[PDB]
Amino acid sequence: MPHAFKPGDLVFAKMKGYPHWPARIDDIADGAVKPPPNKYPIFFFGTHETAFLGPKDLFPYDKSKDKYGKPNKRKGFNEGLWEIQNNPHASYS
Repeated sequence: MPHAFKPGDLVFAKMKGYPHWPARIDDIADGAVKPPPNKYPIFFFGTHETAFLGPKDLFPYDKSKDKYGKPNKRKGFNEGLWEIQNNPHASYS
């Protein structure tokens, strides 16, 4: 069965005025800003941006990749698809 979201989960994260985007749940580093309550830190593949998102905006990857894992023209997108398929636990420093 399903559990709660945890650092390392792979997902597609929806944000207003964007397509479902390759993304991961991040850990919080020591000293680093916590997310609001009930939100998680979301690291977007390709663009390398962060955001703070509740589950209603989080589609787990395996289930969803057939729907949302397709090329898109937006900046970062197709890099992002590469990352989540090929090295999704990497350090993108």
